[PDB]
Amino acid sequence: HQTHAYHMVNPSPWPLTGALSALLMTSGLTMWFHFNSMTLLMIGLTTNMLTMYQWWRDVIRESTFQGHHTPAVQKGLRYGMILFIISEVLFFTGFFWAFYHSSLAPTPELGGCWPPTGIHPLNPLEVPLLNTSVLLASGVSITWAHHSLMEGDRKHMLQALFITITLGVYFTLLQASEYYEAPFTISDGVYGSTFFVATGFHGLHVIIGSTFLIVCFFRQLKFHFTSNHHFGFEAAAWYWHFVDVVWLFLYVSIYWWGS
Amino acid sequence: ETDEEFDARWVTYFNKPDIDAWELRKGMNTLVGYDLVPEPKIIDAALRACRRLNDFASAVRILEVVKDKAGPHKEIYPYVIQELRPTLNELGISTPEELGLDKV
Amino acid sequence: HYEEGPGKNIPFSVENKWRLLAMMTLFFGSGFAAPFFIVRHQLLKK
Amino acid sequence: MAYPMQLGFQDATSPIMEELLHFHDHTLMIVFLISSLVLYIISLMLTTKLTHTSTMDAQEVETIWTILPAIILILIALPSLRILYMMDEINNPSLTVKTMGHQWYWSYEYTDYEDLSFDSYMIPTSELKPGELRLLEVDNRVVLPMEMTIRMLVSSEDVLHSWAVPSLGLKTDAIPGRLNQTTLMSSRPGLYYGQCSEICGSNHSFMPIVLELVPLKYFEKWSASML
Amino acid sequence: MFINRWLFSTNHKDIGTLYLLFGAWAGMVGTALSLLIRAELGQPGTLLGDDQIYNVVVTAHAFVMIFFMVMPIMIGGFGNWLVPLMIGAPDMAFPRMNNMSFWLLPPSFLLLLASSMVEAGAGTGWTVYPPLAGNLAHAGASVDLTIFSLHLAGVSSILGAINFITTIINMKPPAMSQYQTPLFVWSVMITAVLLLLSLPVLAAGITMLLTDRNLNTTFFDPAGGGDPILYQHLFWFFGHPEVYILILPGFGMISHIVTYYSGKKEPFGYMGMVWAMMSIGFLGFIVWAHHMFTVGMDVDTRAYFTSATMIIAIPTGVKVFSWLATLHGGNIKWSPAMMWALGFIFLFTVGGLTGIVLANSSLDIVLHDTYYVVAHFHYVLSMGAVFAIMGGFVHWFPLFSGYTLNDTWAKIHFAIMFVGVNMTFFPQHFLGLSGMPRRYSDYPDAYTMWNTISSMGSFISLTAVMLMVFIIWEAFASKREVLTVDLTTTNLEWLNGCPPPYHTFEEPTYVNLK
Amino acid sequence: YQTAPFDSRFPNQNQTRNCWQNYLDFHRCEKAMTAKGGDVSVCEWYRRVYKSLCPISWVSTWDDRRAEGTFPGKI
Amino acid sequence: SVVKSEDYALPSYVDRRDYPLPDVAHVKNLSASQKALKEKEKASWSSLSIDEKVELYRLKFKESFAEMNRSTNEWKTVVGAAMFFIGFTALLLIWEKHYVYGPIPHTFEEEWVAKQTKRMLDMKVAPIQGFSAKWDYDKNEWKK
Amino acid sequence: GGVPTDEEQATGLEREVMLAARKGQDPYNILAPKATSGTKEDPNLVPSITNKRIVGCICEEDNSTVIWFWLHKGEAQRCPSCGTHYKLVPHQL
Amino acid sequence: FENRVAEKQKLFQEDNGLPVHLKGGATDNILYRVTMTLCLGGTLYSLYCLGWASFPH
Amino acid sequence: APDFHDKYGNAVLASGATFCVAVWVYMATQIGIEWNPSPVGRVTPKEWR
Amino acid sequence: ASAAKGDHGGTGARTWRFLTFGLALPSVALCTLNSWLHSGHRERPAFIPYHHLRIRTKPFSWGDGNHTFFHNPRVNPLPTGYEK
Amino acid sequence: ITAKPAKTPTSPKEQAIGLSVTFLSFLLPAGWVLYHLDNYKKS
Amino acid sequence: ALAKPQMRGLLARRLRFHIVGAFMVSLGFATFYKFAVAEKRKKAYADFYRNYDSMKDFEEMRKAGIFQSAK
Ligand SMILES: CCCCCCCCCCCCCCCCCC(=O)OCC(COC(=O)CCCCCCCCCCCCCCCCC)OC(=O)CCCCCCCCCCCCCCCCC
Ligand code: HEA
Ligand code: HEA
Ligand SMILES: CCCCC/C=C\C/C=C\C/C=C\C/C=C\CCCC(=O)O[C@H](COC(=O)CCCCCCCCCCCCCCCCC)COP(=O)(O)OCCN
Ligand SMILES: CCCCCCCCCCO[C@H]1OC(CO)[C@@H](O[C@H]2OC(CO)[C@@H](O)[C@H](O)[C@@H]2O)[C@@H](O)[C@H]1O
Ligand code: CUA
Ligand SMILES: [O-][O-]
Ligand SMILES: [Cu+2]
Ligand SMILES: [Mg+2]
Ligand code: NA
Ligand SMILES: [Zn+2]
Repeated sequence: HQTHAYHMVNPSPWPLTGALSALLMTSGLTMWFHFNSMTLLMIGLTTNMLTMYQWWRDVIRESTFQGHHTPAVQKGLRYGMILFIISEVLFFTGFFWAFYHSSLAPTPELGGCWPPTGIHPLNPLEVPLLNTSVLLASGVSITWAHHSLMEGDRKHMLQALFITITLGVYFTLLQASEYYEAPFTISDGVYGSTFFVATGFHGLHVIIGSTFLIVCFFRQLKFHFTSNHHFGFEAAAWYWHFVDVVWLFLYVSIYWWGS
Repeated sequence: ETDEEFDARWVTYFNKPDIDAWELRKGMNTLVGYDLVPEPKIIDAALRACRRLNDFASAVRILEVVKDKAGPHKEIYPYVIQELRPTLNELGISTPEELGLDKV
Repeated sequence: HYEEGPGKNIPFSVENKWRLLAMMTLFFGSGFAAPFFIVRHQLLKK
Repeated sequence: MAYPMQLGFQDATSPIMEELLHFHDHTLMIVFLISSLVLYIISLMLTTKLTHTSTMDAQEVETIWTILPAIILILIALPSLRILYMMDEINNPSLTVKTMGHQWYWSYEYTDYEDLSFDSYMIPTSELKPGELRLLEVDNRVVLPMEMTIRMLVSSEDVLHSWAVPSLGLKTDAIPGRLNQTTLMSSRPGLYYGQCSEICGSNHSFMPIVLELVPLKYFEKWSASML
Repeated sequence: MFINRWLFSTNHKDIGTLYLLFGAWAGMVGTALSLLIRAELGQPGTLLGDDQIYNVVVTAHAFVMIFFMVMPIMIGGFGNWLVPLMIGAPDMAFPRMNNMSFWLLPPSFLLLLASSMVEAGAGTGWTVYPPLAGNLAHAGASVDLTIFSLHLAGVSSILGAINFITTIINMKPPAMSQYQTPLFVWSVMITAVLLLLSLPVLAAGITMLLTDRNLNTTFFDPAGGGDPILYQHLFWFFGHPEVYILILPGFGMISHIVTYYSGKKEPFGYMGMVWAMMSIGFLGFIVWAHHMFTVGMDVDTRAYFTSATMIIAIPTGVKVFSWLATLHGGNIKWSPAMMWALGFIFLFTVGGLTGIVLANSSLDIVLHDTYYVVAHFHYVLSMGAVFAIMGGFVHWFPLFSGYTLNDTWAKIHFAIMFVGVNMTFFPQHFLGLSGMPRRYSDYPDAYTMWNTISSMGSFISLTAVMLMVFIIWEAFASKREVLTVDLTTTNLEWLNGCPPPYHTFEEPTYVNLK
Repeated sequence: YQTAPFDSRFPNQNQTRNCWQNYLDFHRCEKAMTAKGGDVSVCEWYRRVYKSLCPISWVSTWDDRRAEGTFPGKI
Repeated sequence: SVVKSEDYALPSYVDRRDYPLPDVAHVKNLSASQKALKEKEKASWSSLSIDEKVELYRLKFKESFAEMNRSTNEWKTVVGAAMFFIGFTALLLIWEKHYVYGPIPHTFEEEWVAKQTKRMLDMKVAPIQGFSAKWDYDKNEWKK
Repeated sequence: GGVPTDEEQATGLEREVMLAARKGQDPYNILAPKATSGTKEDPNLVPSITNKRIVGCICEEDNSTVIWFWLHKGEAQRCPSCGTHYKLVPHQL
Repeated sequence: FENRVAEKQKLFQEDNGLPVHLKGGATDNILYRVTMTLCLGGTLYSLYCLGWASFPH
Repeated sequence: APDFHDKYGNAVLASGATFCVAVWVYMATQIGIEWNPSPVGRVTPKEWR
Repeated sequence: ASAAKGDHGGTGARTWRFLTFGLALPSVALCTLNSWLHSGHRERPAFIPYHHLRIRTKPFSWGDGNHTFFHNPRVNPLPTGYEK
Repeated sequence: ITAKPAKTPTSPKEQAIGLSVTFLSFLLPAGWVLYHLDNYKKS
Repeated sequence: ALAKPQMRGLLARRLRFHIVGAFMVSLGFATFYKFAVAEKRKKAYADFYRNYDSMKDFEEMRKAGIFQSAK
């Protein structure tokens, strides 16, 4: 029996299945790109979803059901998430660096100007502005959700969270549409490269954040959160804000300044 | 602090009549960490503290540490023993050399 | 709960020093041989 | 070229390369001193039975061993940066020559007046003529006028390479899509060797550079005969 | 029982052991590759084949030694084993995630071995520069497999770094401030911060290369307005911090080894050592273009990067001097570990100093892409990082296993390795001043002598590696069980015996606030 | 005319824009004269410079493209 | 005398120059005569014999300073064994040269070298210090 | 309304820590103990649930070096560095 | 919906020595078995693929 | 009581040194290694053109 | 900036919901209005086979290897020009 | 550090066997590949 | 009787003596290097180019047949 407040996690098979599922996804992408087959990829993606599902299932079991998250365990988790977001910001930094590198010194091949010759940028005052208001709004509505949860108001917490997710989804659909309408593609030189890869990783994160808000939604439906202990919701809301900020930088950089 | 104040602190330290075994060891183990061979007067106060705690071996062990702390300055130890001879005689402390404990 | 103490906090056995010799040999030997055999493999392709 | 058992830099063929020999000498002195000082102190600390194991005070000796190294850095930087800015001075070239890197040989273009260009390939070992240097000789050398300021422009038409000639203190990377400049000026006539200085595939080791430095008058005739 | 213990671990000591084992095996692979390198260059001519097979070998040598030997042993092994013990912590903050940091490495290693198996391997250099690394000059799976390998190794270290940072900030005794943690713990956290900030940039860079190779992007392709040089910036933005990542945990273990065998209760100038690691840590983020002095950057830029790169010597100097000042007045115990540490102090200084030569862009024009660079970095890696690993390994073996090594055999192993690495790398200074380029399978005739000696040196090194395996065998075969350890009052990690139990610090230490 | 002189607008090791700019300059100049009934020979300087500086393959690739309609530069 | 594994948490004995008085006595259990000797030690030490004084020293401590500080012949074994395995390494290099390495390039043949050397001199390779500077172009020989 | 409170819903160790804190206790060692004068007659009382516990002694404020030792049930022991006194007070929680 | 946390707390705190990944009952075992089979299967499959891709066609 | 090094020290040292020097001298000079030393002072320049 | 409104007495749930319905969603309905208005197919430009566009250095791992992932026939020409 | 005598002492003879076996596990396979390099190079 | 010897600061005293030695050696070696290497190098270059005739050097090379462009 221990007399510290920290968590001694039961031996778990999820690290190994997450590792192996990583091997299957990367191995699978290789098989897809070079050996025209998607089987490996399909499997790795499947196990990864199963791994993620079971591993976070257990975190919920250990916390809401078994009580292992003392204030010290909770405090460790805040650092882990802060650090996680930090590494995500540096990842995006690589892609902004790439955008600013190419756009500030356009090479002869593009006509030595930005945007390149033969590229017709979207209007930042059109769906890009809409997308921006959608994300900024979902930041407001998730603050409302946080305050409702802290004031112990179940119904308005769920209502504000719902609104937040729907906004998230609206962004995704708008962006999907815009992708299809765009007269330029990923193969359209450095303009297409930097554009789709930066916004495309952003869109991936909007999907992840959304999924995470949804998990928070169902955990709330089942009364997991107390007015005072709800780190899963805090995490998701920090992550959601990171996502909103990344968009403000893409907007200002690539859509506005980059047009 | 001055050299004489240092020595006095240590003399007084070892002279406390009710000095226990832990304090004897603490004091010697601390003292040998400094860049000096302790003055004869300090070693005398520790030897006598050995007497009051009925510890003959610690008295010898202490003479050994003096020798050790002089490193290659072969002249220090024989000066210190010379200055402690009355005390050695008074308490019947044999030198490590006299006991054969200086031969490997 | 598990075995504790010298020779017991490891995933290989140290009960018999010869069987252990054989394990260690396979283990360090396989690692050191791999590059030589990949070179061989690459030279026998073209 | 390098010679057997060589220890230091190939002899300076240009004033800039001389400049680097002196700066290297100056630096290496500092490097020998400090490493021998460290080696010495190490041995000093390990050679006594005298001990002092109690707490030592750091906020005083840390000054010396912060200020000295700072000074020594400034004494390296000063000449370092002087040479750096010299290598960048405007110089007004009499001649511009281009070089394109390829897997695995170099091509030269002398296009100021006529349209002169040729490929330069390593002489295979089996076809070396008596006394020629293995891996180093090329079929078409890079004839240049001695004692004149030349502009070398360097680029690539496939992967990265890098154009180097150690005796002149030159190494300019060859990047496709980009045009790098450097200036060349030999003080002496002769043959000056170099080798591709960027991993570029199967024959990276086998695409050397030979400069032939002759008088203007022989360079002009050569150019003409090479059209 | 076995599977629950070793495939499902949540125990920081077991996971640390998985890491030491992985690292030791990687170390063997890496030694094979390096002998392949010196076999090819040990006489004039071609031994294996052209530059493609040779550079596949050179490339794997680097990836293996760095990502599979040094990082796992230092951060994964010593980090997991010692860091919790040193702060009286029951385990790491996220013991479950910690296990996935481990299990990502065998798959990652498989992908590196795969890439060398298919097509003609990745003969690109460990820096993987395009266009040579691109889908035209390196067509097929090899380079993509290499990129995926780096992805997995990268996720592994990033998750590792999050664990370490949280563990070290959040899990000390309530009375212990950050300024009462030992220097190894400090070195691990600063390394972790460097990992957290720099690996995602490499991630971004190699992903761009992946999409250029497979999705028709043109990040580094001029035809679409790209720039091969951009890749170099992204790689090196990570690449320089990476070297400090490889040496910092080293510095940490050196501090403990030197203090311990000096019979000293503490390192000289603790706060100056802390300051030093932070400074090196920060400076190491603003200097990456010293890897690019010949790509053709503006003179002002090259002047900045020369100066910012040199300043790193100040803080590093403070560390070197403090280690000497720790030895000063010591009661010196001439153990095998102390011998590695002394060797480290000196040889690292030499490699460090030649690193300062290279900081000068002027001279670097002539030194870049030659064996002079190769000599600098093997001094600080083969005689720096590796010497810290050897010292720490012999020092702490008895804690991990409960058995002792034969000191005499270990002193023999050190002498052999010392002769070996110096004979291998010293002459490479000569080859480099005189112009031998990097990444060559053969060299002009004039360079034959130094290449012959340097290869002979690599063989000596082989002998030391083989002997080391035998010495580890002997220890486990004889079974001399540890009894007593001196200085436990200032070496908490030893206070729970050898080996410590599966669970330690179930009841945390008591520390007064006063 | 010996070679393209130093150009204070392009003082660094990267000369790519120097080549490109003079290539554009020459062809814009050539167009302006051939528009306004004028002598192309005023444009001669830029042709000499860009010929000195620009790799053959660059010039050749750019000429083919002007002919094709795909020259991205504005002439 | 006899130390056990599971005693790691208890104070222990050590022979160290800079820790002259360990936390415990070397011998903690005394026999009848040892007990008598500890009683006798409460009296004047002048009444203790040399042998008894020595015996009391030995109960308290394991080795004397002279013993714990003694040098060994280990260096002979380390240096000798090092040289042996460095010796062994030449066997490997011999084997390598015999069975792995083919002949070297024809450009190392004696006559090839003689000619290449002339040419180097004709082209004035390293004329300031390195190579040609060491050739006398007048007396036509290597500078003495 | 509708959202549980910690009071209503905290369980396991979380609830233990929460209740104990309300009674002003620290069974899970979240707080750093306050030092006494550390004399023979006023030793620092070191709670434990076995017969020995590791003590870390920061002799003087701001030392970076922490002195570690096992404190055993029995008579008070002293810090090998500054001699301050500590006594084990076994059992319970 | 009604708050059923307390039942789930009861279920997962039940002293049966079962690791948290299995503590939910029989479904946990199935799902674990499927996951781990796909993982080990897929890995064997990837090795086979690597062996295939190692030789020219 | 004498240990391994008192009993075998001098022998290990003497024969380790002897063997080392023997086999390095033999490898360096009898198996046809090309050291490629400087021609300076050893090679007589010969006509090549 | 301080914006142009007020509250701050206490930022609670009522305030943030006030902001959700009184500022945020109205901004989204406005930009939704503006957008579903300036939309409507913009005339695709003349095709010109520029060399820095429609890049193909390796075929795509799907379809016929020549179609981008979210290929739109109306606005995305192939390397040879718009589609039938 | 102090330790107890070996629970299972490894004699010189036994150490010779272990040393020999160790060296041979590194030396034999690499030797075999290296010796046959020529038969690989052209085949 | 023996005289009281020095008993305090033996280690520090030893340190002082040898660091001053190490300084002295360093200056002594600086002197050496900047004479045996640095000046030797500057003088060899200055002496070589003082009366260096490049057309003569070229001509000897030309007559030895090393050149492609100049027979
Ligand atoms: C292994 C091959 C050796 C070949 C020797 C040369 C042949 C002579 C021909 C005949 C010699 C005479 C005529 C030719 C003069 C050419 C001058 C020149 O062009 O000038 C430049 C040249 C010439 O420089 C030299 O002048 C050589 C200096 C050699 C330093 C000796 C330390 C060696 C230690 C022990 C053995 C080596 C292995 C251990 C390495 C240990 C790492 C240092 O090239 C270098 O820059 C190489 C140095 C790289 C920088 C390393 C710096 C720090 C080193 C360590 C400090 C140790 C201090 C204590 C002293 C160290 C005691 C331990
Ligand atoms: C553990 C690894 C490690 C460390 C710690 C370092 C440290 C340094 N490195 Fe090095 N380096 C590598 C590993 C490392 N490096 C590797 C792999 C490569 C090549 C990459 C590739 O291309 O593949 C490399 C390549 C590389 C290059 C590019 C050279 C080229 O390619 O042309 C450069 C240039 O600036 C460089 C410079 C430096 C400098 C200033 C330091 C400094 O941090 C060192 C400072 C230490 C000291 C200076 C010694 C102690 C100080 C004193 C005793 C005080 C007094 C000193 C003075 C007054 C000077 N390194
Ligand atoms: C840590 C990194 C590391 C290490 C240790 C080494 C070690 C060695 N390296 Fe490495 N090398 C690199 C990293 C490293 N190298 C890099 C990054 C490059 C550049 C790659 C590129 O150009 O792209 C390179 C390039 C390089 C070249 C240049 C190739 C070329 O340009 O053509 C050469 C040539 O001699 C060489 C040789 C050696 C040799 C003989 C050793 C020997 O000293 C090795 C002897 C063996 C050891 C020192 C193993 C030690 C440890 C263990 C076995 C673990 C033991 C286990 C426990 C304690 C648990 N190396
Ligand atoms: C709706 C917005 C949300 C985006 C997500 C949508 C689904 C697509 C699939 C997954 C995207 C995941 C990540 C981003 C990576 C690649 C870029 C994708 C961005 C994108 O979706 O861009 C599309 C191209 O997609 C393409 O090539 C698609 C290529 C699909 C295969 C993905 C490639 C797999 C390689 C991924 C790299 C993984 C490495 C990350 C490592 C993590 C760090 C360790 C744009 O279409 P287009 O027809 O060119 O132009 C439209 C013109 N009408
Ligand atoms: C870079 C690291 C390399 C380290 C150097 C290797 C050191 C010594 C290698 C010894 O092992 C080998 O020696 C052989 C003989 O010397 C080989 O036999 C071959 O030689 C024969 C006789 O010449 C035949 O009996 C056999 O068929 C056989 O294949 C061969 O199999 C190989 O295992
Ligand atoms: Cu071209 Cu290397
Ligand atoms: O990177 O040094
Ligand atoms: Cu760097
Ligand atoms: Mg380079
Ligand atoms: Na070779
Ligand atoms: Zn204390």
